[PDB]
Amino acid sequence: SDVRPPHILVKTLDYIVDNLLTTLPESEGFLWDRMRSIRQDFTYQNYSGPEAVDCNERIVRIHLLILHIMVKSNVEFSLQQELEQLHKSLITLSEIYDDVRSSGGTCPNEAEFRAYALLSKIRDPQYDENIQRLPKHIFQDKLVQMALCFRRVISNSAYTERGFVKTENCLNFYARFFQLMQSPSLPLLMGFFLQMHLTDIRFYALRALSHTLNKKHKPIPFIYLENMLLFNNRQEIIEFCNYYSIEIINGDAADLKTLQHYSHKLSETQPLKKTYLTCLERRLQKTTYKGLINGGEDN
Amino acid sequence: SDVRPPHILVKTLDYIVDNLLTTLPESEGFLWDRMRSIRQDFTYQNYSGPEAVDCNERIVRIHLLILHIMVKSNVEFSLQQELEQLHKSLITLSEIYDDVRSSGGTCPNEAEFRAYALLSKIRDPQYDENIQRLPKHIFQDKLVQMALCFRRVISNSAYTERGFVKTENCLNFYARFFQLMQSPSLPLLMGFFLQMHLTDIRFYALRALSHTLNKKHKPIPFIYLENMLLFNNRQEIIEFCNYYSIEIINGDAADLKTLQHYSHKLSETQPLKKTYLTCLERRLQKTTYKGLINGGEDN
Amino acid sequence: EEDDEFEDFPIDAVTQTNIWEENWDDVEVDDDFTNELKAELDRYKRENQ
Amino acid sequence: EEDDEFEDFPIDAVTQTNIWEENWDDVEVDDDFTNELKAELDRYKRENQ
Amino acid sequence: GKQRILLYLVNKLNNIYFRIESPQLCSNIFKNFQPKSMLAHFNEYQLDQQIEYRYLLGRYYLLNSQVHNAFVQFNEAFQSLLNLPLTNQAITRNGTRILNYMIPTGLILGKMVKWGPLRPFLSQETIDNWSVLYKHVRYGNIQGVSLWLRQNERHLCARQLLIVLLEKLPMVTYRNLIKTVIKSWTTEWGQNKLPYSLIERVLQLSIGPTFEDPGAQEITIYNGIHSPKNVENVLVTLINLGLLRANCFPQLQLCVVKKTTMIQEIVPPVNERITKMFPAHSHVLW
Amino acid sequence: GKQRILLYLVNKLNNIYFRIESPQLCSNIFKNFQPKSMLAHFNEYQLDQQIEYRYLLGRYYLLNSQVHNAFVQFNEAFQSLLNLPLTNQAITRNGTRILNYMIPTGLILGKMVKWGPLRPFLSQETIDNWSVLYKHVRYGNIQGVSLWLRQNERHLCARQLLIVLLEKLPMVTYRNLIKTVIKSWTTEWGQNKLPYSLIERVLQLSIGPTFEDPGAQEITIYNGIHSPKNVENVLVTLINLGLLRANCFPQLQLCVVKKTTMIQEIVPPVNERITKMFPAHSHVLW
Repeated sequence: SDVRPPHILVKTLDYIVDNLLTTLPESEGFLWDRMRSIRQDFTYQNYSGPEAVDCNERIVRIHLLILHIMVKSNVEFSLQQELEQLHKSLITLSEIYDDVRSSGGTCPNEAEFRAYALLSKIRDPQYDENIQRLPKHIFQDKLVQMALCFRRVISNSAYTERGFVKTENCLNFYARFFQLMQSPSLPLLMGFFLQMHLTDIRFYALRALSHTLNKKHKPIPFIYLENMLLFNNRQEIIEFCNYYSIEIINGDAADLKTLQHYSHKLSETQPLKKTYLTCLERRLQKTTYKGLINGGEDN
Repeated sequence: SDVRPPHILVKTLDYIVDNLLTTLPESEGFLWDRMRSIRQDFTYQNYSGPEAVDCNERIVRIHLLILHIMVKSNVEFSLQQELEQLHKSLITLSEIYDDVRSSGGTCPNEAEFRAYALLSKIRDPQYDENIQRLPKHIFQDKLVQMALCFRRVISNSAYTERGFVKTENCLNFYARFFQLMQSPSLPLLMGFFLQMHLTDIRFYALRALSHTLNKKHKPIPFIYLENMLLFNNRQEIIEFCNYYSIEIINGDAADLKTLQHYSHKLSETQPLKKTYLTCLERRLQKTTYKGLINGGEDN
Repeated sequence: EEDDEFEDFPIDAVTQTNIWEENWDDVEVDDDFTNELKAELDRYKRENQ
Repeated sequence: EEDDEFEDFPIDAVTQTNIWEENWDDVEVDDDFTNELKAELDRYKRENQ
Repeated sequence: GKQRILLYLVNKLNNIYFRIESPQLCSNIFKNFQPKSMLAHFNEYQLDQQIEYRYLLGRYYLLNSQVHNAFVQFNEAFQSLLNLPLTNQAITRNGTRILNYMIPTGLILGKMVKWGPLRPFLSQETIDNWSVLYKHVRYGNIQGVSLWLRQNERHLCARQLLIVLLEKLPMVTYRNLIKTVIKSWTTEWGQNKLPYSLIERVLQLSIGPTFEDPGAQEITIYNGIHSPKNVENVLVTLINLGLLRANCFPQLQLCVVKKTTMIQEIVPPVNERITKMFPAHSHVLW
Repeated sequence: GKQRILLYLVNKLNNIYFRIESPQLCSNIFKNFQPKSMLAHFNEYQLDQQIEYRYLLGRYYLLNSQVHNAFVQFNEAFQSLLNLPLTNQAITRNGTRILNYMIPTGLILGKMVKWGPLRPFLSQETIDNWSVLYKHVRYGNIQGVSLWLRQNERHLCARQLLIVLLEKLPMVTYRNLIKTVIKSWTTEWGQNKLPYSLIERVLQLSIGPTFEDPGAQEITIYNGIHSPKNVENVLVTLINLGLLRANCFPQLQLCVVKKTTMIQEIVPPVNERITKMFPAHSHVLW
């Protein structure tokens, strides 16, 4: 047959939400391709109305949920071809929020996804550019503002990645990052997206601190670091420290000036595997998968 | 600290050709630096006259002779280092020649190095582009003609390499290539340069033939392949098949059907050691190193 | 005038017009080269049968 | 805006005009922050020792 | 929108790059057109603006030997210039400009022009000069093709056409040549297999004097690439290009094709065969 | 130079890219000026044409937060304009357009403009406004800046300035704040060991209310980034940016500067440091 119409692709997604999220830890791949289709079968038909807004939105939300669940359950899902669809769905949304704005319409749920958009690339000044062009009320919504803080806070004039151009006077506020992350005001799904930066944020935190220490300074107690960079448990610190060759003393502290890497990304070495924050895992268990996904108003 | 004048920069070279080319199988790294020196010293002056030409010209030649020699011995040297420094004297020789023209002058050896220039990027369509822009006497000089043929003959509509766009209706005239490499009219230096393509020329000749063979065709005799590809001897051709995973049958033949790679460059198996032609080399032996370099009109 | 650069259009669909020859219209025996080809195809067939 | 776009210029070496300040002094006094900051620095000096 | 002279500006600019001996600087302008946002506006500018653009874009491709790539562009150009409202003596002169590239682009892709529609754009001497090359190619006269390029060399070079033809015209000319053989040998004389010795003397007639064949001794681009002594190879390419459906038996010394009276089962129609191995769509402007 | 209208066309074009809100497309145009040949011509076009190119290259740079890059261009630009007859609206008013970017671009690099020379180009109202921000940044009053930014939020967003000032202004303000502390605590009272507890009290005075404090319950970009709670972090970043010369002692909880009366030795002049870590080049048009 041809392409499925609006309301049945809505109802299709519904079934996935109401019955198959609870099985996400193992093979999201299924749910992935079946969502890819819905987002596809709506562009093929060139239908950019409420049905498409809503469905694309939730697929973004679901994609977010998957990001956490795959890391916690620490089942292997991909080296994140996940972020792409998540991205490809976010630009699709952007376009739709845009023409609706042109047609004098209004989307109830834009700020949320403008905010998610702001967090996908986090160091890309491109997105700082766009968000200044948007309407006052979109710019000033709590969700967009918070995401701006996170970008402002994550910025670091020392970030080293090939292709990346370093910029002047960057905050490198690792302190207010883990601060903000624990805020009971931060939306959960939004927190999940941000967890994808725990390592690099941390690496440049230690490399920054280590730099201020004079040579004869004593090793820094794990307990200190643990709190500074809100690690989950002393086990994660150990693993962090051997992955970057930060020699440990007494299995109890780290000699920071032994950290001699310029970039968080080591030369042809498999990234330290993605982690999470207890803080938000806790939040997840006290709630329902479906509940997260139909957050926000009706289109 | 000081930059020696053109007058003595020449005779530094004159000594280098007259007296140090004999030790060349090992004195490579040395003769390299001493030629880089002369080149740089020349351009720190902004001096691009009959000296800058002559020395640069001879340095191209010398570099060519260094290509052959290092390959016959297996003094394994700098992969790339001989070739691109060959280009910086070419790209300079190039725009030097250009100015001389737009200033009413002429250089008695442009044709010769226009031709070398064509062989350095044998699949680059740019050199096909600018050569059709040069004066008539240069485009129709035997040397560039010679080169244009090689370029056409080597063209391959199947040639795969990362980022390379395949063009339609290419000759893949490997048979005519080897006929030409054996010509008594082929400038000896040119031949040395072209030898850089023996392997890839061959590989794309064999994968081409393996397609014209109907399945169950009985394996192609060495005695034949040592003619279809003008190999040096029975054992090189053996080595050849072993690299690309062909398979020898009975020590006399090879089963071209068992050849299945698209590309001449295997995934990350470092390139096959490059080779030469037994005919070209002993062409070299009954002439002198000096003669090859000092060959060419004066300025 | 003569160069390859478009002259200026002045200042202010029908599709069809097939401009490519779909099938040829020449007599094959009225072309010399073409008969030398046949004529020697014969010489080969006659002999090396 | 479109009023950020250079106007058409009319038709038709001197180095200098140093337009930048050399240092941070030469600036307005802001009493209510500066003496609050000094106030703080004193009470700290006066107490904690 | 408020970008109404963008295309005008683009062409003006790309033309300049061509006027200098350096048109590779165009791709960066061309590339600025694949943003989703602007690709969808290219169709909103004046048609004569699109035509000019497509013309430049077409010539660009050809400079990089991307023939079909170039073709679709020249095609859209001329087709659009035909259902152009006016006819000033400049518009037709531009159509002339387009054809000077469209003719050889098409030939390489195994396509030849219906001179009917083009009569008002070309001088009969041009039509004749292409006409003669048109047949040399059609009947498989390699030496004919060479000597035509040789005549026409100089102002073919002036347009960057000398070389692309010299390399890309051969294999078409070869298809035709071998097709005539195959026809009269395996459909008319029902002779399944063709020995190399056959193609050998066929190739001698077609190719003519080679590099240091007696009389010719300086290598030249016109007698240095083609030699009848290379029977097996000219077949292998023809088969790899999908221009011919056959097989080779290197030691048996013969070429085997399918036994059949229908010629286009063994020598398929040259054009579609190329376009299949080298697809190229029209709304890519870079 | 030759093809005299190139630069003219280029600026014509990029101004459009900006107008349609896609300045990131200018990148491909800029990149066309780096080939040796193309680079030479640039300083041969009309001066007022060079100037505009620098003013767009500048704005472009600032959009990617390459502040020193943006600076050298806006600088060179505005200096060149000053040898034109500063007597006609056109020229006068285009200097203004440049100052609107040049002033905050420079402030970030720790440089204040000399109001004299600019009075013909700026209103008192404008000069007044920028003078307030100069105040807070100098005196190290973070709350002051956060409120200045908040007060011209909308206008700043329009010229796309808000976000780069929100982020890159603070560390200049911090350095100024911490220098004041160090001045009267180390060079006047001879104490080179700074207890975090001291600096914490200073930061609080400077920062004002933060997110999740009493009466501050919704995030803004104005209260969600700066907390006097993370003394060590701001000292660490300053030290890392080269703005401050000292050491941190996490366990002893104190910052130690060198024992000196020359404050310049522990807190170097800011622009000198920033540009050292972020070199730029006037003769780069891309």
